[PDB]
Amino acid sequence: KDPRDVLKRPVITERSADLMTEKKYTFEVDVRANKTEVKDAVESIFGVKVDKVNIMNYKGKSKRVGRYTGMTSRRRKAIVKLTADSKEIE
Amino acid sequence: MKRTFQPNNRKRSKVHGFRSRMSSKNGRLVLARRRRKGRKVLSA
Amino acid sequence: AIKKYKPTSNGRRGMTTSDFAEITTDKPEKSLLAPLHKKGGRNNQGKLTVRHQGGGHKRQYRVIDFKRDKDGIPGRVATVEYDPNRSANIALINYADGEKRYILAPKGIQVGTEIMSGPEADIKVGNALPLINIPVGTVVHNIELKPGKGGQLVRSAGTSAQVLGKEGKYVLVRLNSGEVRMILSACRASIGQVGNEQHELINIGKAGRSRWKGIRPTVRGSVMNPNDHPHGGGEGRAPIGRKSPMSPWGKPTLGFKTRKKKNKSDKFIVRR
RNA sequence: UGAGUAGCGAAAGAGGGGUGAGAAUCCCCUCCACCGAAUGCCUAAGGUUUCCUGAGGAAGGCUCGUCCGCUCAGGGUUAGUCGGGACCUAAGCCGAGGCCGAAAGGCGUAGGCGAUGGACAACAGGUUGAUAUUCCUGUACCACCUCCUCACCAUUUGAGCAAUGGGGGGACGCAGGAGGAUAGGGUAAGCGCGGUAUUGGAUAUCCGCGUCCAAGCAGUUAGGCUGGGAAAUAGGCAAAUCCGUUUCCCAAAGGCUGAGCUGUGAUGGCGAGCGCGAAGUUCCUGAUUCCACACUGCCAAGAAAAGCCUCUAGCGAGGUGAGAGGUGCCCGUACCGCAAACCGACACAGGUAGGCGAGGAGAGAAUCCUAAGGUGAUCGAGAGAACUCUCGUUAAGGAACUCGGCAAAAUGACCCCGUAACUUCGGGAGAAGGGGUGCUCUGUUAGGGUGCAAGCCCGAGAGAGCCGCAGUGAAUAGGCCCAGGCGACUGUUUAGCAAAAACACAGGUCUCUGCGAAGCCGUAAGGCGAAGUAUAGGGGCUGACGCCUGCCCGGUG
RNA sequence: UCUACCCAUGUCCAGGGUGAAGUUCAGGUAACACUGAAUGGAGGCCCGAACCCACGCACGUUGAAAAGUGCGGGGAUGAGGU
Repeated sequence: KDPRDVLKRPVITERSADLMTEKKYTFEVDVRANKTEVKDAVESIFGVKVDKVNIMNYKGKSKRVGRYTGMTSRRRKAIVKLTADSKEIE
Repeated sequence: MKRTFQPNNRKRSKVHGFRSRMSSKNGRLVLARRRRKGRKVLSA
Repeated sequence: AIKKYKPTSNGRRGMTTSDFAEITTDKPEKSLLAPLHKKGGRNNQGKLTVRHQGGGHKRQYRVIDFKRDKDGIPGRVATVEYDPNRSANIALINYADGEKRYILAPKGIQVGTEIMSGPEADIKVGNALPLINIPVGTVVHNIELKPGKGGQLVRSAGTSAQVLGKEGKYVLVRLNSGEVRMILSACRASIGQVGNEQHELINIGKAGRSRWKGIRPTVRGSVMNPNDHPHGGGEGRAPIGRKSPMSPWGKPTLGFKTRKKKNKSDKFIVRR
């Protein structure tokens, strides 16, 4: 399990932009990953000390276009609080 | 009017579940003929 | 030890109970309890095979020593206890070595007396001997058939049997109901009379009390329907027009013997 | 077609502004009205995005709709401590070997699964539109780990560790009544802030509002439960210092538990009120909650296992204690949850397990009006005919209608007084049926509780007087009596026509069964009967209690 | 998953009456019976909310509802409801 595949994408929202100021970041991570290797991955790949990680996952929202009634993909969101005096991220 | 149906996911799965069907002999035929018919929702 | 409730409500109109002076304690010894969940007349596959049963007050089993195997160790008895499994009452007797045991409390037993169980024990109330040592014409209880199996034959409240004589490998003993039997001479019985002699005279007043004891209602065959009992049916209250009265499953049920006539034990029963 | 007819699904809105093409229906404001042991506040099963923001109004909405539980685009659920997992077991299920069976398979030992139970460490303030014991703030606690620190023991006459093995515990029922304490309430006194009015009067014992704070840490306690020591050891599969059983000696100490109360936790927060922020005490009342199944009584005699303590068997050269520094995973977490999101085909007068559930009068969670809080209920307005339905009064008579007092009317609360025939002596009995009930003074009545007092609260009585036709001035809480069949009684039944004289019943009787009981399910293994033993189980019949239960065995069994 | 029965384990029942059995006191007796108070708190006990049931009437009967609503009723510490 390479760390680079654990973190899929970030999320850009009003609340994400909020948490950026107080040094809490948001990441879409692998569904199977747990609270530990996400921490280890962010540490390894950004070289930044981290304080705490909180994980929460959404169900797949149902949607309808035209005549078809599929289901959106499931999501597992991650919140990472970085320690004080640490480097930021792009 | 406590009507004839009362939903309970635990019991629904425990009786009509795929495990419960696969366990017994007759459930295997039930799944077999459902698959033969080609039903989408194979088991409860 | 039988008292009457003065009729205050209508339920207690006819009522008797047994005050528990014969009992000496209320809390049992934790060690000898065992779990017991009431089956309620249901077989292993779940079907019902015993009518008129189920739904009593929950009870905990106390393992009784029916074998009396431990021989020669002087036993002291200090309790008489209530036990809701069988009519009789039991006694927790503690031995010299230091392990305790339960025993059917016999009539005339009191806290503090001694107990012996060897094949040379003195003959008093509470002692147990192999029948060969027992002398003729002495009341006895808690008899068994196969030696070492433990007493089976006289165990309910106030029940007793009398030894009518020894004649060889077996012995002649008069069980309750008087049907004298031939029994092996190497079996161990308990001398005396079972000590709850007044249990018969109870007058259960309420239906609810029988239900507490765990006896379901019994419906007559007559008021059934034709398909569900050989008596059911008929307009009005009908007499049973089926020659012999019959059981729910077809057999007659008045005055005819039922024990498979070829069985081996019969040759010992027939002493009579 | 019926036909622009029935229906538009219990209910109070009124008005002024706003938006808008269009407004009874959407938004804001002011009154008014409804629930308030709920129509309130949390939380299950369950629903699965319906939750929030911004847009739209074809369809859904029994009307309209600019509106939303509809459509479209975005957004939203953060846990070492909450619930469930890596902890335990009940019923039941599965089941290696096996037992049985034409085949499939049935049964079941070892063993495992299985909460609705047991054990188990975080709480009170803040915060946005959606989350919050999860995010932030201050204080904590739990399990484990050591690059580290100090205090100590011995590195075999071994320090330390402790078992998937014993033993103790966990460990249990129902009802009743004391006591102790606390939620909670009263605003009684005091305190702080604001106000003194225009309708006749009120700087006055005048009006409105508020009047507190954990978990943890250290003490203390109402209390409850406990006797303690010494020697021995036919037992607890092996051990024994543990447990148990004996014998000798002292008799209150010591021990375990303990709601709560004290300080700190609080130099902080919250706090009426215009980002700041006053006072923040005492008194009175007081539990459906806790001490606590603690005590008493009763019989119907009231789970298991692991967590935990302890005993050795055993391991043992490095460990113990405390600091300091760290680690702590998975799933749930949005929203409705007495409702328009659940179950009833519906935005349906139905049903939906738990916790909290205030004030005035009161015994009360009843009754009526109200608090926090929520709601005005999805078709309207205007005529005020019949007829139908739900209600309110009716002169005189009063059950004359009627199959039948069906329905309706009448009594109803509390305190005094008297209560019959019969009776199984309990009952019958709230029998019947009479009297009083308001308000003021004598009174901060005797007297009682509370407290050192001050004060607060409870209030038997009488004696004077004052009112109205009417004093439990409303809401709501027995109609009664005499006889008789049937059934002793409480209870149960034809969900969805029939709740009864039918069923059951305790009691009685007959009969079967000597225990691999009989009887019953199954073919059989297996069971129930029963870890029960003729004072017990099965079956037939009758049905409290009192007096009794006659003759016939020719026939059928 | 409705319903009948049963097993395991939890949970609910505002408030007020009656007053059993025993027990203490006093008398009573040689002693025992017994008599009167006090205490006591039992009942498939009584009245009555939640809860459950469904006896009467009316309405409804192409209903709000494929069995209900409104006003009265029965049980309400038990064979209880859930």
